Amino acid sequence: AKERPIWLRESTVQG
Amino acid sequence: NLQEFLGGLSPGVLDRLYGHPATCLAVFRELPSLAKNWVMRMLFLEQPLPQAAVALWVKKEFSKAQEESTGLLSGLRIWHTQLLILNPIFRQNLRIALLGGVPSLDKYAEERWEVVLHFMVGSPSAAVSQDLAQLLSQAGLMKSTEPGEPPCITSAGFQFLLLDTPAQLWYFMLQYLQTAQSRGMDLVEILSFLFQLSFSDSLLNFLQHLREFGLVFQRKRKSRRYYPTRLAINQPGFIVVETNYRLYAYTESELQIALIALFSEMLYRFPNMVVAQVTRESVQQAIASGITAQQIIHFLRTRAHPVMLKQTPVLPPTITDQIRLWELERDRLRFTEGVLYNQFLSQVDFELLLAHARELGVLVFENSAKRLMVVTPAGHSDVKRFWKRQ
Amino acid sequence: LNLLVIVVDANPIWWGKQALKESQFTLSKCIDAVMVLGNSHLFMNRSNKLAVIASHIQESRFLYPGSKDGKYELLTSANEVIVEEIKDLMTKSDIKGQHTETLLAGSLAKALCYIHRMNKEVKDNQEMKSRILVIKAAEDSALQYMNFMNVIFAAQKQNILIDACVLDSDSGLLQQACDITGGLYLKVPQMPSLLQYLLWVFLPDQDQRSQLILPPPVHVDYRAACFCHRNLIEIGYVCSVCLSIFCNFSPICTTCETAFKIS
Amino acid sequence: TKVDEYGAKDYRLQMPLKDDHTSRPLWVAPDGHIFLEAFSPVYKYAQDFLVAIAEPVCRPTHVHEYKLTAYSLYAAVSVGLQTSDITEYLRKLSKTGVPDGIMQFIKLCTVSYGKVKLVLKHNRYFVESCHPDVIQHLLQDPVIRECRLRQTVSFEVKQEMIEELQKRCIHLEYPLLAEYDFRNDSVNPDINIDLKPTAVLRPYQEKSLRKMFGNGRARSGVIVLPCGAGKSLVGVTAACTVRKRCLVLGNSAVSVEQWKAQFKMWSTIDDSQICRFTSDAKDKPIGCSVAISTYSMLGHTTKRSWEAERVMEWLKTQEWGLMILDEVHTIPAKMFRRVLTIVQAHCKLGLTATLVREDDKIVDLNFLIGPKLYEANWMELQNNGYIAKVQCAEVWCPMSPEFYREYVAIKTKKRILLYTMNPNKFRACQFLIKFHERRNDKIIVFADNVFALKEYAIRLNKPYIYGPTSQGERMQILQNFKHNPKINTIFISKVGDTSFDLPEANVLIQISSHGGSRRQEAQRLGRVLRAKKGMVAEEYNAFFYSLVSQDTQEMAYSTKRQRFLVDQGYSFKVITKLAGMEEEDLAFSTKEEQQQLLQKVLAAT
DNA sequence: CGCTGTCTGCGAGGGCCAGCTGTTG
DNA sequence: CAACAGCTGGCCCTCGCAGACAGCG
Ligand SMILES: Nc1ncnc2c1ncn2[C@@H]1O[C@H](COP(=O)(O)OP(=O)(O)O)[C@@H](O)[C@H]1O
Ligand code: BEF
Ligand SMILES: [Mg+2]
Ligand SMILES: [Zn+2]
Ligand SMILES: [Zn+2]
Repeated sequence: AKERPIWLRESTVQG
Repeated sequence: NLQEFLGGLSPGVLDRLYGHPATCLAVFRELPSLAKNWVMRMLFLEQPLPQAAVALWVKKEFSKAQEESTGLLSGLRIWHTQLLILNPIFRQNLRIALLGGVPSLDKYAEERWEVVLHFMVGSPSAAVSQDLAQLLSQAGLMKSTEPGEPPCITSAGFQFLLLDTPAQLWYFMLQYLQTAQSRGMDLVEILSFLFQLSFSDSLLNFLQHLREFGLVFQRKRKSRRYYPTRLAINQPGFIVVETNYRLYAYTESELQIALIALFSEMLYRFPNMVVAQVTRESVQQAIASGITAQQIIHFLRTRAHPVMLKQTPVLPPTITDQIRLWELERDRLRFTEGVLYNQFLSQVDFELLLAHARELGVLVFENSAKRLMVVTPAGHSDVKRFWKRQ
Repeated sequence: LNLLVIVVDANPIWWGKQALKESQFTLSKCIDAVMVLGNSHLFMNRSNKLAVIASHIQESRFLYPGSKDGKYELLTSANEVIVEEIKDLMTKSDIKGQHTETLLAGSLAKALCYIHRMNKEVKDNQEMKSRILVIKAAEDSALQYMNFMNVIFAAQKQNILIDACVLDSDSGLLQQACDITGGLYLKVPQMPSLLQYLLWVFLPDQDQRSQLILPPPVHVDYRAACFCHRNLIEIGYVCSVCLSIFCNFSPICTTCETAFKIS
Repeated sequence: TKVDEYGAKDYRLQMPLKDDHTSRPLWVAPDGHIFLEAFSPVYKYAQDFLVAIAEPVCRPTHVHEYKLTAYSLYAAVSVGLQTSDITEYLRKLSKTGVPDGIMQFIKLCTVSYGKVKLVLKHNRYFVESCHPDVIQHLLQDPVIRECRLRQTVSFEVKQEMIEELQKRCIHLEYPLLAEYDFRNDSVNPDINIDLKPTAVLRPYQEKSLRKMFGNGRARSGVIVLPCGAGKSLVGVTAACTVRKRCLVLGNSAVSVEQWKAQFKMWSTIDDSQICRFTSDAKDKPIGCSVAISTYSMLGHTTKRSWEAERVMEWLKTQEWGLMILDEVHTIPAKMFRRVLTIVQAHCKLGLTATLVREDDKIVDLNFLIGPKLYEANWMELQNNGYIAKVQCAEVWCPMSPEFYREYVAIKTKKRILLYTMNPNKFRACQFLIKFHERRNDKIIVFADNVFALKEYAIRLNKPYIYGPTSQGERMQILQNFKHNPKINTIFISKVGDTSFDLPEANVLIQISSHGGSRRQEAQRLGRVLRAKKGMVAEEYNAFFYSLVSQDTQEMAYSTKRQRFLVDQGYSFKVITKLAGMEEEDLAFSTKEEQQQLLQKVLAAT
């Protein structure tokens, strides 16, 4: 149902 | 870990350690789930058994557990193939164990341990003891360089501060045990006591050191009887972390404020609250001092106020993310010493030298397009000798 | 953690017959095997608790709720209470010729409720996996089938295992119990070597029993017999009131007194 | 003032600890800073009292902070509080107690209200007070006597020097109570403005007006509410209560039209009464009960055209009972502040959302309009569903090596174009628009640099709005964007950062900005902050993205301009990289394209 | 030949950043 | 001598106004 994109949903930091 | 420590020991010391029954029980307890059964099986048996039989007593499912436990016990040298009977001393000694042959304390342990931490940081009000000072300095987490002047904290000393009290204490004992042999103290005597505690001159000195850390307490002018504390056998949070890089530390202790002040700027001080801001200048200083970002997030994570616990993640992601970026920002340039080779006229031989460098494990980076590579100076002579040989 | 429970069948008539027979196997050794078996369990981990229960033709009594010998101090207390308690029970007892068969369902009933009493006490943080290591040593009693059958279902509902370790006689009813509740069964023929069976087959807990090879289950003959004869019957007739297996067609079943109507 | 070893203001020798501190959620340092806890059971009561006396400094979701300033206190007495009431409740709330310095400070700034009053009547401004002594003290002051026109005692003062009089009155600790008694003012005819029953004001809207109309008289001040909270309705409701001729000062031609529509939607006033005074046209401002205009039109300093001059003559020679000043924070500008004196108004109501400025002139609103009557909490409204939930983000776009080579060397103010026109930044904007359009989201893109706005607009073939675009043309784009499904993304410039009502604009993107303008950032995020139809409180209905160039000066401005939003609890998640970009056919995928772009940027100079 | 709409310069202003003096320890 | 205010210049953009030019009658 129009879920948020991956970058907004979960951290994109390598650490 | 404790089992880790026993594995890194010689067979001679291990058999000596397997003395009074309490030790065998203590080493037995850490057998994960499987080997405990195996120990009971071949306990009344005086005749060695084939290694194949042990392998086939565990179903194909969860087979990896069969091997890992076996490797652990082989490391502990509990049994020997004898071609798998247990150690005659362990079997006998264990059989002795197996039917053969308070509120004040915790406060004392917390306070006495705290004063050691107070001394760790530049706290003027901390317990002073020449033996303790050299112990920490020789423990690899502090350095003086001038006996007259108080010692400072090393790079590893700051990290040790942030570690949780259980791991903070255990690491200290682990370092203490290793240095006990160097200073001339028998490792078996102290190590055996720790196990017996979980339930001579060397011990008297060792017991005094344990009393200093607050793990044990005689309470009777150093009588023969001692009363171990909770920490000797082996808490709600107070920090509120905001999305705007603000820490409100509900602390009365000067130590915790000293800890939080390591990686944040203290703004205001209140009896049950201290306002700290995690400025990049502070965190970069904390990272420069030696701290690792994961510790900072972990240190704030563990001492998290109950109100933040319901939220998930308890630490707002931007704060955790931002701290990491502050850490990663410093190390943008990865300096790496090496020796560069250029003017590779022999293009065909360049690959051969590339293969030779790879085989030796000296090559760090290479560029086939530009026909160049970098090798650490340690292996520079080896490649230089290879080139000279032709 | 695990709450082991050793329901030893300390039947004086049977164990006494062994003394008269002067056989190598004796009750004192059996209690020692139970004792050593009990010590090893607690010895596995601190959190573990156990209990021991005896059986007699009269009544069954719990055998269980410095280091002079050098063993662990806690195990020292357990040995003292069990050693003294069993001797009192065996030495002191009345005589009743009418009742001579060992009782086991009653002893188990004291065991099943003990876990529930102990299950309430244990804190919510720690989940408990209790077990009953029934060690039968005598033939079953005919009149105790219904009573024994209720306890077994109570165990299954509460998920307590019954690892029967019967010896000297294969109890047809007991071997039925261990199957229903998932418990193990074992008919040890080398009574002097009884303990080594325990440390191997029964000692490992349920969470670890699966990841281990153990003797395969024995065939269980779920025999049904008529109430006229007590002979095995494959096709049984029952009524919706008595729920009673009956031999053949009757106008009315006696146990019911119902005005059954033909059709 | 004692400082700890860790540069911390030690306040342990200053105040004690209350025994029942667990229930009490308030701290009060001698510096005045007040740290309230948002998780305490009594938060709701404390916040309303605290926000009135102290303007919030930061309000994260857990622990809020406020600061006590003379202006902050002066608002407390105006609404109805008193020194005894404030200090007693403050002591009751304080879990550590009020230091003697703050206790006397609160008292000092409460014996100044009511001493002097300013009354406008018959096109004449008078300094009214019931105490002759305070008036005499003012007369002793030189500038106060200088601006004088050349029991209760009143002396007339010339209109042109009202500002200087008001500024000195505060400096003399005698604030002028510019309070309008509309209900007892029959001289000005009552207008037929009435609130239609279909219009119901939300609790914060009504609460704000309650402070404005605490007594029978109407109070003049600045009312602050988050962007999209509905300040138009509150402004309209204020006119309905006054029932007098109302002047509304928007920010641009777009502002007045939305003001006009809101009046019609939220009031029964007929279309004939509503009028506009803008360069585009005028709906007969000479005859109108409600006038809508812009600061630029009224504040214009050069000689006015004949069409505008005639209206201006009428405006000056009029008496207004309520002068609504939209986008108040622009008032303290050098010339826009003159519009207050040019027009004669009894009660000046100020509506805004970002009461912040990069200069120190924001405090001038205290006397130019009045005390900050109200300030709603953004998070409180966000959770209530009155404003859409926004997942702010900062997309870190690495700088192109060819560009950075020039950026590091170049320092003659040409950097802004260089890192505004970052090909890496462009691709992120290009990808984001494509992905979000596929999700049926109404995208808005902002860019301070028109050059960047034009470069991106044609390249993506999307409508763009900025200065030169005619009022009708820009109005057309909004209507298309509001309703036309085909127009899913629009490009806007500094013109449309404020007063643009786009309720369905779920997504926002920003590729450029004017320095560290917290006002610009919070205003820009406002466009998409409007409540959505199918909005859900905790579903992150809207989103905000502030594309930035890594290792660039834009990083410093990006942090600077996020200060206001974070103070209100908004967390700006950092996006180092965007997934799915590689598998997308985005522009500037070749060095030749990037090489061509760099040369053009350099050419622009 | 007149009138109205479009487009393009003049002049001014808002908002913010950066700078060479003025001032203070 | 070293260090910090401090109002204005500059730049970007924006706005209102006036003038000329093109479409329409
Ligand atoms: N009480 C209300 N009921 C319904 N819609 C409302 C209400 N208040 C505001 N709105 C809507 O919210 C938006 C407010 O826009 P606007 O008045 O320009 O906000 P602001 O001035 O706060 O930026 C419009 O879509 C308006 O119709
Ligand atoms: F705060 Be709004 F956008 F007028
Ligand atoms: Mg508005
Ligand atoms: Zn029959
Ligand atoms: Zn019947």
